[PDB]
Amino acid sequence: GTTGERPFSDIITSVRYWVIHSITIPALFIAGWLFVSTGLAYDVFGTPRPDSYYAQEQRSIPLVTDRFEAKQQVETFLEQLK
Amino acid sequence: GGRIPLWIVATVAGMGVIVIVGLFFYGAYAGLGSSL
Amino acid sequence: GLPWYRVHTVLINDPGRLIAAHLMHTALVAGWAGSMALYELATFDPSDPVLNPMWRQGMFVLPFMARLGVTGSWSGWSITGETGIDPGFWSFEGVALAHIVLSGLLFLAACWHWVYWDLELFRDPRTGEPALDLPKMFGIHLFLAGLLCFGFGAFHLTGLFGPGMWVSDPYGLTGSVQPVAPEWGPDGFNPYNPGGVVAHHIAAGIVGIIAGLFHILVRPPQRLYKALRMGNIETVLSSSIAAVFFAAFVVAGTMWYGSATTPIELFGPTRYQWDSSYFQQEINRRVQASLASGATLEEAWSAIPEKLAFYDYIGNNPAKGGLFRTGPMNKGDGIAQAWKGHAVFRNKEGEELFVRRMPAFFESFPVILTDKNGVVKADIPFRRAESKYSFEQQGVTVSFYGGELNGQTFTDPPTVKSYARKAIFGEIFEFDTETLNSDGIFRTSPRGWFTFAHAVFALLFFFGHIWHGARTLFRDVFSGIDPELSPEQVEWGFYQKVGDVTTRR
Amino acid sequence: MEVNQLGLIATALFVLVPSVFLIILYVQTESQ
Amino acid sequence: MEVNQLGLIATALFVLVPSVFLIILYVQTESQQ
Amino acid sequence: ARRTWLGDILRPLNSEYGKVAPGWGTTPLMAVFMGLFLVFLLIILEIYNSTLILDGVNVSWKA
Amino acid sequence: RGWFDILDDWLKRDRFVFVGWSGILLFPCAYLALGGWLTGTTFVTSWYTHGLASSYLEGCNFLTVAVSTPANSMGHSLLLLWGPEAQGDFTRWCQLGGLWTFIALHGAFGLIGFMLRQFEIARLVGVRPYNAIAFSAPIAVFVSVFLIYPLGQSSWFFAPSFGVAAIFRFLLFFQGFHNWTLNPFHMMGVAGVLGGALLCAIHGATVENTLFQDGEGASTFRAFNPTQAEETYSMVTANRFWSQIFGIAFSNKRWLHFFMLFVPVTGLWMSAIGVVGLALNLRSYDFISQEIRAAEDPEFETFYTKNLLLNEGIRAWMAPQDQPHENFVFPEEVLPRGNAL
Amino acid sequence: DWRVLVVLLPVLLAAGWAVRNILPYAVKQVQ
Amino acid sequence: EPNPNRQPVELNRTSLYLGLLLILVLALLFSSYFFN
Amino acid sequence: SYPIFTVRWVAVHTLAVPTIFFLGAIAAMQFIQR
Amino acid sequence: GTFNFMIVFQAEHNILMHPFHQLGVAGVFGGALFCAMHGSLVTSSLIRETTETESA
Amino acid sequence: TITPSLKGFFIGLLSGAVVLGLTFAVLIAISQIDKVQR
Amino acid sequence: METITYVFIFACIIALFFFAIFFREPPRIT
Amino acid sequence: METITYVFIFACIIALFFFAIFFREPPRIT
Amino acid sequence: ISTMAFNLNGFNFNHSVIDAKGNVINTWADIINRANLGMEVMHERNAHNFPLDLA
Ligand code: CLA
Ligand code: CLA
Ligand code: CLA
Ligand code: CLA
Ligand code: CLA
Ligand SMILES: CC1=C(/C=C/C(C)=C/C=C/C(C)=C/C=C/C=C(C)/C=C/C=C(C)/C=C/C2=C(C)CCCC2(C)C)C(C)(C)CCC1
Ligand SMILES: CC1=CCCC(C)(C)C1/C=C/C(C)=C/C=C/C(C)=C/C=C/C=C(C)/C=C/C=C(C)/C=C/C1=C(C)CCCC1(C)C
Ligand code: OEX
Ligand SMILES: [Cl-]
Repeated sequence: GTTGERPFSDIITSVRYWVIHSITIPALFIAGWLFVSTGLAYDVFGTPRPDSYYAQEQRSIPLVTDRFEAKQQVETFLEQLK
Repeated sequence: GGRIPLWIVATVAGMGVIVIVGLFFYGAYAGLGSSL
Repeated sequence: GLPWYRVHTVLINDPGRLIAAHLMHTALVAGWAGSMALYELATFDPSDPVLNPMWRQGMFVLPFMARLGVTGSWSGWSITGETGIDPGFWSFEGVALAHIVLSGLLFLAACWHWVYWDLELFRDPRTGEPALDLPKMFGIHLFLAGLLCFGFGAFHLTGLFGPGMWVSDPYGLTGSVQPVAPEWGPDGFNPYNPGGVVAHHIAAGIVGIIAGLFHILVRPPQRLYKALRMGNIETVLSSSIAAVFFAAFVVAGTMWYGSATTPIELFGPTRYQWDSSYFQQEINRRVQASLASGATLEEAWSAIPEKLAFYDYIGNNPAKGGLFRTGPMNKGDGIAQAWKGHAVFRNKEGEELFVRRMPAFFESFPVILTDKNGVVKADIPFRRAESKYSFEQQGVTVSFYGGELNGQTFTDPPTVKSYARKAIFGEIFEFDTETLNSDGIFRTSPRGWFTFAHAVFALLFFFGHIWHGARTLFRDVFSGIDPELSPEQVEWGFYQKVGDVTTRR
Repeated sequence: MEVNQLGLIATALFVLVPSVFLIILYVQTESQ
Repeated sequence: MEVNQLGLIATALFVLVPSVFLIILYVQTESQQ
Repeated sequence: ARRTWLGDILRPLNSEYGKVAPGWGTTPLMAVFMGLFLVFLLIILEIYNSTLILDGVNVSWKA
Repeated sequence: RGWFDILDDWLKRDRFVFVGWSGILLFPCAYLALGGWLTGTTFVTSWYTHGLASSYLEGCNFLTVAVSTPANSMGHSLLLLWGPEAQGDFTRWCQLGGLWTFIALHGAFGLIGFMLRQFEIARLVGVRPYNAIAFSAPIAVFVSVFLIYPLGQSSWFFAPSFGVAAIFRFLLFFQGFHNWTLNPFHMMGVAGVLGGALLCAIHGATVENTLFQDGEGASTFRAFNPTQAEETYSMVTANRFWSQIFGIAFSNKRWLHFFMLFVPVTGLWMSAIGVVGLALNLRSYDFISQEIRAAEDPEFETFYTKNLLLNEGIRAWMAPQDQPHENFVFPEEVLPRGNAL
Repeated sequence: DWRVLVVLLPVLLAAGWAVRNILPYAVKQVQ
Repeated sequence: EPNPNRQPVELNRTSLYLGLLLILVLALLFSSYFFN
Repeated sequence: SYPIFTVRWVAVHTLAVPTIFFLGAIAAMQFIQR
Repeated sequence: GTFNFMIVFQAEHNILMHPFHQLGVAGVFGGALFCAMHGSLVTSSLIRETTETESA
Repeated sequence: TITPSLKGFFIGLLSGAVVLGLTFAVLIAISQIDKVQR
Repeated sequence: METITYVFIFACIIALFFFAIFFREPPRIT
Repeated sequence: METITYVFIFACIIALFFFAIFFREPPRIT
Repeated sequence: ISTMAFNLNGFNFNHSVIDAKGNVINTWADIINRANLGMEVMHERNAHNFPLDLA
């Protein structure tokens, strides 16, 4: 049966549909590109860039070792990078 | 409603993914994660 | 006829015979408690609460008797190792007897209620059909649970009229049964504060008393009566099973983690005491202290009680066992006889070294000795040809302080190696492996078995809840869907609201 | 092999008891 | 006591096999009438 | 059906089969309690988890 | 019509995507578990928790990205965003592993929502809720493996991370530390999964190869009207074929589809029991009799002993990097190895 | 900073262009 | 005064065969672990 | 005479709009050099 | 012996990282899933032809 | 006395209430407009 | 004793196979 | 184990007594 | 199985991620490989005389 909505075969073949989505889809794509090309994704999520995994001469990993001193531990390790 | 024939949109869409995926396989050999 | 898996559904419309079945189950359980306790008394060795406590001997119900105040036997011993005690009737033996007698009385009551199943009490005066007013029964039973719960808290646990409960220090050395005052503060919710247990039963008891009053007096709303099928006793099973598996998960949890109601002298230590070196730290405190007041090494280590050394031993860790390694812990590593003493390893240069301890995850673990800073300095190698840290090369020795070997030092490598292989398990003990023909493989403790069984039963009872929950709410279609049911009901668009015939078009 | 000698009786009752239960139910079925 | 290990299995079967036989025949007798 | 002494005494406790308060009755009051109990379970769990830390409450065997 | 009854009407409307009361739990929790997984595999590291890269951003591909478990040092912390570890700092929450609990717990509640949905829809449509009952097995697996198992261990660290190769690692950890292949509860699970796949294939091929000729085309899919009365295939010829090929056959269509439910559902439940055991390290790791003999007789060797030597390899070679917080340091000379390799 | 803007930029555009283009047929939705 | 709720119980031959197979295979599976 | 904004509508855009954004993000990742 | 074979196979071929074995796992998981689905769905729509005291 | 994590507890308690509130506010509002017909 | 036990159980299964095939409930067309 | 066996059998006999007396076939006349 | 028979093996991502300097940044594939290596060097412990296990 028909739950009442507009058929999809009908929407995607419609021009009005593509007028709208010839813009929005690429725009979202470019937003997402920008999100990474601006380097913004790194600072939001705290992901190391290729140069910030280790300090120049360290080979050990900045592993969190305390439950409640934990957010401080990460910060202190981010300072030893400079 | 039905001005753009379905088979056309199919090919467009498909060639669209093929490109994106192709790029991801390119990236498996270039830059981050290529072992190089 | 009835399939084998539906046999007991003949009771659903038979309140008398339901009670009879419930009595017989009750008699079986009580009989089991009785029987289990007699078996434990026949096999328990009371002679050493330090190195051979109940939880090393596979005792399962003995700790639940101990927990609430039963601590002595008519034969004159107590679990605290005190001789010449007179416990009166409520010894382990008398508790076991009382459960056998109780079981037999309940067996008899089940016969009467099975035969005289047709009592007029169970027949709705209105229609004459068998009927049970479950809303009113719940109020009654809740009121009763409230009173027991209050009275258990107010008299038994406080000691106003009763023995109290098992309480101990933080390291399980001085446990005993003591009255406990209620803790009304926010620390009452700390699972490690026993006063919270008293407070809990008093406050919840009262609340249960008052909730049961409400449920005796005020009828359920029609909305809730229909939605929950309150005229159908399977709804009560469904919700009762739900509360049981909830209860079983909490009790598995508190047993695995430690609470004030799962003490280590009755059930053994937790795995988390091994992970955090909880007993090793405390032992080291007491040693550092001793050496701060001028005691010799031998004197300071000689002052650690065996009971505390024995807690710092991976063989007592509950997460070291196996599923088909059966029986008491003493059948694995054997019956602990004595502390051998604290083993101190030093290399040729006098620097003291520390065996890296076995984590619970590992069935086997290599022998690696580090210095105070964690630099590897000695090890037992696998490939010998390029070994640079061998005991022979590094000249490591072992000297013992405290226990059986206090003052002895060994220098032959084969002997130093065997004490280093044991140091991965923590403190080193002398074991009797002969009496029980022990095989040398770690077993788990009653804390382990309890948790496993209850976690498993809790998970299975979730399935029971889903099963009886669905049968309540779909009883109309248990035997199948209606044969004259049309696509306008199940196909799309015919109706604006699913299921509702009154929403045409 | 140094096996668990309670294993023989556990295995035997594991088989016998539930199998007997089934047999009892099946035979009384065939006779009604 | 140092007792014949097989005594247990022997006793259990000695009891169980003939008893189950009798029960089987009784229950199918009641399903007739 | 068999009448007994004790039965006759108990009879009223099992006499209101099917009686209900009209409509929704005390449901809103029940929901308040449920909602209160939930926040109360939340507090208990988070104390055991040490997500909520309170002064004077030391969730360690050293209590 | 009270406001409750009006909200009921609107939630149970016949639309392209049914909502219902169950939906208020299902759709937010599922979207967020899903969304949190995508967000974390795309952008978030495991550097501070595990010493591992784990996102597309870092150069991982679809097989090696994970939302990884929090550090061992968090214990069983709920790792709420407003909790004491992250203190409301989103960035620090990600770095400390909070997306793992975010996904774990919203998925737990979304699975509840999905089962209630199965109940809700079955009730309104008028069918028996056997599908909801079947979904109990996925829930037993999810809860046993992702929740109970870590709650028995030292922390969430040792639960499974949400990734293709993270899960492979979990498999091999389970072989090397728990000897999970030897566990009879896993073995029953294998039987129910493999026998489920077997039932799936043999029932499908049987129906497709006993079809009645109900149209005249070579594509036999068009000869079926869902409103028809008649069986579209022959139970009688199916039964004869299998009686003669394999000796027995189903004769009862209802028993046959009940058995298809039972077999895989019961397998997953058994495997879940075993994992609850492993939550406590209560493993079927050894056979004592084999070990007593092997220790005394250096010529006694079985596949059981060979497999333990492999477990010993996995543990020593993988533990230092897999559990970095233990600071395991194994000199070359202690690492077990056979000749040459 | 400046990047919170450029990332959102194309998204905002894309919202106007759809909102200005379906605005009429939308206002119908009103019964 | 006989009880009206009594029902007869059934187990057909096919159920016996399936049930016996279940028991025997469970025994063959767990027996190794019982002997250990 | 169909609606254009429905529940179904919300459902596709809660999924599809983040999907494209994510893809552009992942596309850009193929040009990150170390 | 079968376990022995699987472990050695993983070390010598990294079969877990092979797409065809990933296809095989989707094959058998999906078989089990669809097995349970179909059994549950057909079982859910059995036509009432019996009483509650007899096997459906 | 009031600790940081207790203030966290209240923060999330209120955050959660507000999420629940909006949802049913929205939903009741819609269901009152877009009503079924009989 | 353990060898005998495993072989006994295996032997019972093989006998079950025989009866379940040759002495089944015959399917009929009701 | 031998103690448990002895008492178990004895316990079964006592139970049998109970059923033999109170759940006998009731003798009926002619 | 039939093509790993001819040693066309599973994907290999060992040391596939490295940082700006060139340190290896382990992924989950490298943890799998630590396990594989334990299996490799223990199996058939007396059977190999030469350092590669080529069949
Ligand atoms: C001042 C009064 C007072 C005091 C001091 C206490 C004190 C206590 N109460 Mg009591 N309580 C009181 C009044 C009081 N109560 C009143 C008035 C009521 C209402 C009648 C209750 C009802 C109540 C209940 C229902 C419970 C307590 C519990 C407790 C204990 C909490 C500590 C603990 O071990 O938690 C441990 C328990 C928890 C942390 C709760 C666990 C929550 C889980 C997550 C629930 C969901 C489980 C889930 C379905 C399964 C997950 C699966 C997977 C993770 C494996 C403690 C002794 C708890 C208890 O018995 O502990 C043994 C408990 O269950 N109380
Ligand atoms: C008649 C009184 C009586 C007394 C004094 C005892 C006393 C004892 N029993 Mg025995 N027992 C009895 C009856 C009794 N039993 C009966 C009738 C049975 C058959 C069911 C048993 C079966 C039995 C077994 C199987 C075992 C014992 C054990 C024990 C000992 C430990 C008790 C314990 O930890 O319980 C603890 C009880 C609980 C923790 C239950 C708590 C209730 C939960 C939380 C339900 C909550 C739901 C509730 C309605 C909600 C309330 C609402 C609230 C607001 C108020 C102790 C000596 C143990 C022992 O050592 O045996 C040798 C043991 O293992 N008993
Ligand atoms: C809550 C239940 C419980 C718990 C936790 C314990 C715990 C304990 N008991 Mg006790 N016991 C119990 C109930 C329990 N008992 C009951 C009900 C009885 C009467 C039979 C006994 C009789 C008893 C004796 C005689 C002894 C113990 C002993 C012990 C200890 C060792 C247990 C052991 O080796 O496990 C072994 C357990 C296993 C190997 C688990 C086997 C589970 C298998 C897999 C069966 C389930 C498989 C199933 C059929 C699969 C079917 C799937 C299907 C649905 C498809 C331990 C402290 C021993 C001890 O040291 O005493 C001093 C001892 O000698 N117990
Ligand atoms: C308080 C617990 C409780 C109670 C009172 C009931 C009561 C009932 N169940 Mg439910 N059920 C429960 C828990 C409970 N169940 C749980 C926890 C599960 C999940 C495993 C189920 C799953 C379930 C299903 C799937 C079905 C029932 C059915 C039934 C009904 C018929 C049962 C029957 O004739 O069995 C007869 C059983 C036998 C003759 C032998 C069974 C042998 C078992 C497997 C081994 C024996 C274990 C042993 C004695 C030790 C006990 C362990 C102890 C820890 C519990 C009956 C009303 C049936 C029903 O709805 O009928 C309409 C049905 O289909 N139950
Ligand atoms: C179905 C909806 C739903 C559910 C069940 C959850 C559930 C959860 N979320 Mg998610 N979440 C949701 C939607 C949902 N969320 C949405 C829509 C968003 C986007 C904003 C998020 C964003 C989000 C984040 C960012 C995080 C969570 C987290 C959590 C967890 C902790 C929640 C908590 O502590 O609540 C506390 C609050 C409550 C329990 C609300 C209680 C409501 C009232 C106040 C109760 C009291 C009522 C009163 C006394 C009586 C009134 C009666 C009534 C009739 C009026 C839990 C797993 C956390 C997590 O995963 O961390 C690991 C986390 O960090 N959620
Ligand atoms: C009559 C009478 C009497 C007597 C009494 C008696 C003598 C009793 C006893 C009783 C008893 C003596 C009981 C017992 C019981 C037991 C039980 C009931 C058991 C059970 C068990 C089980 C159930 C098990 C199970 C299992 C197994 C087997 C394996 C593993 C797992 C499990 C655990 C599950 C008197 C004089 C008093 C009085 C008068 C009357
Ligand atoms: C690979 C392939 C082979 C077969 C053919 C096919 C063309 C299908 C194909 C293509 C597949 C491709 C490449 C798929 C890619 C899809 C992607 C990456 C999907 C991305 C969707 C991501 C979504 C929604 C993210 C939403 C995230 C949410 C809400 C975040 C929620 C939140 C989180 C996580 C934390 C706190 C804040 C908040 C808001 C609560
Ligand atoms: O045999 Mn069976 O395993 Ca195929 O690789 Mn080479 O060889 Mn032996 O080594 Mn590794
Ligand atoms: Cl070679």
